[PDB]
Amino acid sequence: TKFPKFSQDLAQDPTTRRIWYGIATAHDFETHDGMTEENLYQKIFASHFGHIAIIFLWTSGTLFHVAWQGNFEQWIKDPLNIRPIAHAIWDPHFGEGAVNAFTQAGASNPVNIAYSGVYHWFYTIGMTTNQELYSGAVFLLVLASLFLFAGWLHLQPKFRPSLAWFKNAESRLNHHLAGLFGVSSLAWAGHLVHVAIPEARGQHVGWDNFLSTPPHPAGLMPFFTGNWGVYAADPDTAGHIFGTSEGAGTAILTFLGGFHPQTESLWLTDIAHHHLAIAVIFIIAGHMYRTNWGIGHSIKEILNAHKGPLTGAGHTNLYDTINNSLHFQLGLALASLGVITSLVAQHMYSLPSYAFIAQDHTTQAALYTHHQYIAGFLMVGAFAHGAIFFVRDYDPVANKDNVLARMLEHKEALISHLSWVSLFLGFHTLGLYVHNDVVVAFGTPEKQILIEPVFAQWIQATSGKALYGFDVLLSNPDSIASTTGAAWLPGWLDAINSGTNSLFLTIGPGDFLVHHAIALGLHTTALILIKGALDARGSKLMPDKKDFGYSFPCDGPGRGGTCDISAWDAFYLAMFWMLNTLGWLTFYWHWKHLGVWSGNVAQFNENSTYLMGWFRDYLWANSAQLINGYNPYGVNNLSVWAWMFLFGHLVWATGFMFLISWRGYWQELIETIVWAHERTPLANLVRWKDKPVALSIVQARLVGLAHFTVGYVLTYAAFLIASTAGKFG
Amino acid sequence: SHSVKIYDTCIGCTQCVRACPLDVLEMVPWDGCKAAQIASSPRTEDCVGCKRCETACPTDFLSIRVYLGAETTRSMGLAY
Amino acid sequence: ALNRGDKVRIKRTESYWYGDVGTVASVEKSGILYPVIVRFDRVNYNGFSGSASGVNTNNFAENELELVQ
Amino acid sequence: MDGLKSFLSTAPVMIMALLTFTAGILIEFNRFYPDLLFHP
Amino acid sequence: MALSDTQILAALVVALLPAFLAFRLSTELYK
Amino acid sequence: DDFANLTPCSENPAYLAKSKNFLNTTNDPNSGKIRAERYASALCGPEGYPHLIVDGRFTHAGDFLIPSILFLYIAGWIGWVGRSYLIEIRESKNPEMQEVVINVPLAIKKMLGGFLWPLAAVGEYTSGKLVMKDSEIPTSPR
Amino acid sequence: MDGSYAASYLPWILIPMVGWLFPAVTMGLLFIHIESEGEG
Amino acid sequence: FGHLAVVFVWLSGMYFHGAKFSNYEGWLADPTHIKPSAQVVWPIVGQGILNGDVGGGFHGIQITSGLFYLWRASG
Amino acid sequence: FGLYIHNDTMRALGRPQDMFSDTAIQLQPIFAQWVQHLHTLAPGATAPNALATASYAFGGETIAVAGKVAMMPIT
Ligand code: CLA
Ligand code: CLA
Ligand code: CLA
Ligand code: CLA
Ligand SMILES: CCCCCCCCCCCCCCCC(=O)OC[C@H](COP(=O)(O)OC[C@@H](O)CO)OC(=O)CCCCCCCCCCCCCCC
Ligand SMILES: CC1=C(/C=C/C(C)=C/C=C/C(C)=C\C=C\C=C(C)\C=C\C=C(C)\C=C\C2=C[C@H](C)[C@H](O)CC2(C)C)C(C)(C)C[C@@H](O)C1
Ligand SMILES: CC1=C(/C=C/C(C)=C/C=C/C(C)=C/C=C/C=C(C)/C=C/C=C(C)/C=C/C2=C(C)CCCC2(C)C)C(C)(C)CCC1
Repeated sequence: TKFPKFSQDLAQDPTTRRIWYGIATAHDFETHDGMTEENLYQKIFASHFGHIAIIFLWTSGTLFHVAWQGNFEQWIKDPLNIRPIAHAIWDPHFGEGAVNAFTQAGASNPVNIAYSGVYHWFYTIGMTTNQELYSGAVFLLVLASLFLFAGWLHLQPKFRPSLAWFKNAESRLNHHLAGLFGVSSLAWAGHLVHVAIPEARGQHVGWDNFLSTPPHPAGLMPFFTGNWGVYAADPDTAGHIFGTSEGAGTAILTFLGGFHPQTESLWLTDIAHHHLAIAVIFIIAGHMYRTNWGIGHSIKEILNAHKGPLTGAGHTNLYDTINNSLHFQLGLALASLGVITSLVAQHMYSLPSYAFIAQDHTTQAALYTHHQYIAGFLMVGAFAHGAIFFVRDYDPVANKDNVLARMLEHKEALISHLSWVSLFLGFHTLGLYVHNDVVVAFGTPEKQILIEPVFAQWIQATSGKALYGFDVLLSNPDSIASTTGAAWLPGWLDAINSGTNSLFLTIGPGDFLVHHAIALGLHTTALILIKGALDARGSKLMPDKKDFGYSFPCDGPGRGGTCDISAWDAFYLAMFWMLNTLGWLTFYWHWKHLGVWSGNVAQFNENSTYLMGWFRDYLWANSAQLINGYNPYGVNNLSVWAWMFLFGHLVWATGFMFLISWRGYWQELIETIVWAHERTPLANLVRWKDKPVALSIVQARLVGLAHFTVGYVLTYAAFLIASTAGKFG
Repeated sequence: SHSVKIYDTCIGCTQCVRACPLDVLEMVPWDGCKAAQIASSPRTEDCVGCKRCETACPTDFLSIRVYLGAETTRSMGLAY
Repeated sequence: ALNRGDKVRIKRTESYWYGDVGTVASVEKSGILYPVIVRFDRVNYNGFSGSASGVNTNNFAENELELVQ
Repeated sequence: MDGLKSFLSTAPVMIMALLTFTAGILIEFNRFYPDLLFHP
Repeated sequence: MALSDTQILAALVVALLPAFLAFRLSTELYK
Repeated sequence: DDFANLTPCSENPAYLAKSKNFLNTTNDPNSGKIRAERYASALCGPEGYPHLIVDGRFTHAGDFLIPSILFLYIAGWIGWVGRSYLIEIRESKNPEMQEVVINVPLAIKKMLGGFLWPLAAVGEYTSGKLVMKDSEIPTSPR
Repeated sequence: MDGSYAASYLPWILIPMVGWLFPAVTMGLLFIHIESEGEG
Repeated sequence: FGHLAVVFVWLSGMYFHGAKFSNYEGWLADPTHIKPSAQVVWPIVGQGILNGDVGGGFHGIQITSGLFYLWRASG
Repeated sequence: FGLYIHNDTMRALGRPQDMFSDTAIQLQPIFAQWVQHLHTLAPGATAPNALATASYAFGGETIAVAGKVAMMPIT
């Protein structure tokens, strides 16, 4: 059999495992038959080109469908009432009830409602007509074409890069820091100054007349003379109406701080000075590493110099380890991307940038949940690929005595202390929750154990929150830090000291309990991942686990039984804990923000201290509108969300077949089915080509986890969207 | 097919040979142990990787190891 | 160099008793790769799933042990 | 009896005895002094 | 004002090009 | 002036309204009144329920610090007597057998000699018997 | 089904191709490829 | 024989707890107005709320095993 | 179970006339209905010396004690 050409062991398999494992190991280039380092790197480079092209095509499609079947040019005229439209609906299986229900947003056909918040983003960056959206879509199509051709070309034999070109860390860091980060952010600041701000002040600027009109009445003279303060003079007033000239300033780079009075978002001039300053900082940073002119630092010398007297070898030889290993780099990148994705969610739900996006609550909830789930996935992937590195790329003789090889020296202490902290969190957190539940159940809720989150309230006070009366730092109007005349202080203190926004929401005892529960979840998921990564090389039960690879089923029932012993099994276990922690996080966020938006903060303040309140006031209470999407009496626009809710509740359960039942039973059943097919007249004419077999053990775990995760995501997505849209949208 | 390897820690206890259900192992003369015999795996093309041989081995960790590889009709134990 | 009645520490690095202490049961004439026999109080993992015990003895070479006594 | 004393000293009997002793301590202290949220 | 059908057809014609380039890139990566 | 959003339950209208109906946990008919008079001295939220302060201040020491030491003494007692019994039973030619069949005389002897556990632990740490060297402990392959 | 967007006839043909024609064709070609013997 | 002894102990327990800690005589007068009840909870930590009102001035856990109807059917 | 899934989808799409319901495509358990009809007629002739049906679940009058229904026909 030809498929799979990249592996001969799988190509000679007569069963159906050949197809499954060919699909599974397709994009794992490091273990293909006869794979060289150079070819591996070049294939990776081309594939990365492909993913970039796919991303650009996806963005172009979003833009195109919004421009074609949306209501952008009517949404701009009333962002506070009109619902954004994602794409039209063409379902031949629809009935008349669904057609009448989904003809929403003042359309003339069945249509969806966008909850990705792209309308706010497009409005904020100055796109006011759908022709501009169409032009952007076509330009993105062209960009994707260019990137696909670039991948094809740099795959050609004479344009094929060398191995040393792929291992030039200094030049790559310099170019990507100064150019990819600094220059791109500088160009973005230029876009905001030259186009976005004038469009916010009711001036139409496009390609046809941007080269003529200067962004400021004094163009480029103060910048070179040194009179920069001119650009910050006469900012937009608090009576500014977005998109018009009513009460608008002429300043382009300001440090106004706080939020726009109307849009409840950050000032665009603040965005401009922010991205410009960031661009300057990145351009300075990009000139750090020497490439070929003598000037600059070399990473190897830096790492070998920073040796420690307590760590034996310090960061010795880490340059070679990181440069030779691709899994190390992928783990570092995934960890960083996950951390900054969680940061993006946290700092965007509280500091909205796009106009009128705070009012649209469903989109805010969706964005927070989406980017937080993505951050969790990336964080799991970082540890998974780090464990893969330990299995494959780690050298115990090149890294002798450095910090990396010293983790394995005190790995037992790491795992033991981490397990202790997880147990300590879990025991007492569950104890407090159950204590509150029982106490409230007996009709005496005044005996609840309610701890005030003192430290976080103190942090809020330090940032300038005067509600709690700590009067420390920015809350103290006499401290040095609050008397520096910083330009952002008045507006920032005005924004933080109003409960109308999510900026530093008021906290209470239930917030304390749920933050400590989230800490439990984080420490436990980290425990699973770290134990799997550190035990990847081997353990007492399997001292030679490295010789078995990364993903193997077990070692049989011998030595007491060794089910789920590979590091892949540690990843498979930690995925569940990631999902559970994300569930706790998003439930907390959603309930608190539902209370905030409705104004009934008292509900969360009271009933979040015991689990029955979570079960009743959040799960039972908010589900009423969702499950009534379709009724024996009729159907409304939430019908699709109810169907998807049940769809998730079904796929989640379906995953339990693979998670609970194991292989031998299904293999025996398949043997009986094979016998039945072979003995059936008129059915022996048709015979299989690959002998049917049951799914392998690792494949079974993966498939069950996939069904589980898809159901888990879909159920909560449907519930969140339906509840928030019915209640508010 | 799976690969069965016997390391130099075998004590010639013959447990692995008897535990093997598909007749892959064998006892051959040797000198490194008191029993003056060691285990060999001449018929690894018939091994299904059931790990009974390893379960029978009494030495510390395992003197006999089984690594699972390419799956054929024999090594998958198919009757159809 | 050892004999019966010696407490030794293991250095096999793959054994179950790496870092443990065991008693020297017996040794014999040369020609054998691992002559020394060491018996341990804590049994290892050996046995089928759900078994009630393991194995308390093993064979080690001379240079895999350190003498304590 | 020797066997009777040995059986009484086995792990489950002893842990049950200690658990019931501690449960009695807590039950009595909570009957006589209920609703102790803290030491004032 | 809304888009014109000629714009949609032109968009499809333009999108034809990245399809061909993607097919070429995939065939090159198959080798 | 900490906790400007918190007021004592004695001056909280919500607590004053809701404390007249406190239930009786035991058969004692005054336990509701005792609960009310004891909880009047705490800091209450807008919901009229007491809140605890654990920032370390001694004015609210009864909230966490006193029960903290109360728990710590008992937990140390239990751990120390368990460890001492295990250590003394190890060299009995059947420590595994005596782990399922408890040696009641020795168990009680260790139970009694366990109130001085902090001093004993401090002395043992200075004597080096509390911890073992990393070269004397079984370790798994790296 | 019909809509008021420009070129309303495009879904009428595009959706069936991406729903029936394209999946049928790609699964047929994939089944043919994954079963071609030899040239492993 | 042992399991028979255990079952007999359980049955005697049910009969005793219906004899002493139940309102069977009370329920027997107005069975359409008194809920069956044969479990009474000590008030210790507020579980005395479980001794709910089953009618006729008796406070205890309402039972659903149908023992009262069986006993009345037995005379 | 695909009957249930099909009904769910038909209701979701605003197609109640395509469902498997009593006001739609019907799946009448006519065999159990027939056996109920037979068991209701048993006191008449098939068991002449019986006064009433073995149970009112099969059919007949509605037996109610106090204000609550004790047993009524189960269609
Ligand atoms: C019998 C049930 C049924 C069916 C067949 C459909 C069918 C459809 N609905 Mg639909 N719908 C249903 C019930 C159903 N609906 C119900 C009960 C509701 C609730 C009222 C809705 C609500 C609804 C809405 C709100 C919308 C639709 C839309 C659509 C269309 C989307 C086209 C599409 O997805 O193509 C693309 C196909 C896919 C994305 C399927 C991919 C799935 C797999 C898992 C991914 C591929 C994995 C793997 C890599 C594949 C390998 C390659 C492969 C080729 C072999 C399609 C015609 C949409 C529409 O009109 O489109 C414009 C739309 O907006 N439906
Ligand atoms: C100035 C010159 C320059 C530039 C612009 C680039 C640019 C790039 N190189 Mg690169 N490279 C260079 C010189 C340069 N290189 C040199 C000299 C070498 C040899 C030493 C290399 C060797 C090299 C390799 C080996 C690879 C690249 C790759 C890449 C691409 C990474 C893909 C990506 O995520 O980008 C997009 C990234 C950004 C736009 C910025 C990251 C975003 C951060 C996290 C901040 C987030 C922004 C903001 C907060 C969010 C915006 C929100 C908004 C959407 C609303 C990128 C296009 C990779 C590739 O495959 O590309 C084809 C790759 O594998 N480069
Ligand atoms: C930048 C991203 C990135 C990159 C480039 C890689 C690269 C790689 N990973 Mg890695 N990984 C990542 C992120 C990444 N990973 C993350 C975030 C995680 C955490 C989940 C992992 C977890 C992980 C594991 C656990 C393993 C790898 C492995 C690998 C290697 C290739 C084998 C493979 O996964 O292909 C094959 C991939 C698949 C078969 C995935 C198919 C599953 C699909 C996408 C799910 C679709 C679900 C369903 C259809 C949705 C339909 C919805 C509809 C019904 C509504 C390769 C080095 C493997 C390895 O060890 O290589 C040596 C391996 O075992 N990775
Ligand atoms: C609600 C379900 C649930 C619960 C309570 C736990 C609890 C625990 N898991 Mg866990 N787990 C679960 C589901 C659950 N898991 C699932 C579905 C998976 C996916 C396979 C995992 C995968 C998993 C892994 C991979 C790991 C854990 C670990 C842990 C422990 C970490 C300590 C902790 O978080 O709290 C502290 C513990 C608790 C709150 C549980 C104790 C609860 C009782 C009430 C305490 C009192 C005992 C009780 C009185 C006994 C009465 C018995 C008698 C009536 C017969 C803990 C024992 C980690 C571990 O071992 O940590 C060291 C670990 O490595 N779990
Ligand atoms: C709502 C009902 C909830 C119960 C659902 C039933 C779950 C199915 C039952 C399990 C299979 C039954 C036979 C077990 C299967 C079997 O026999 O053993 C299987 C398993 C050991 O199996 P291995 O194959 O490892 O054993 C081989 C060894 O036996 C070598 O001889 O033993 C146990 O599961 C240990 C459980 C002991 C339990 C320890 C706690 C004792 C508590 C006793 C209190 C009991 C309740 C008291 C009365 C209330
Ligand atoms: C002695 C003993 C043992 C052994 C014990 C050992 C070996 C212990 C070893 C401990 C080590 C190695 C390290 C310990 C570190 C402890 C730290 C870091 C304590 C930190 C304390 C803090 C941060 C206090 C914080 C605040 C303090 C204050 C009360 C505030 O209001 C509240 C709050 C929470 C803010 C056992 C386990 C064997 C048996 C036991 O019974 C006894
Ligand atoms: C095993 C392994 C691995 C994995 C692991 C991981 C992935 C990890 C992660 C980790 C993580 C992920 C971490 C994180 C961290 C973080 C941090 C460390 C932070 C810090 C911060 C800070 C410090 C801050 C500060 C501040 C504040 C607070 C305020 C003000 C401002 C400032 C900034 C000052 C790797 C692959 C690597 C390699 C190989 C091996």
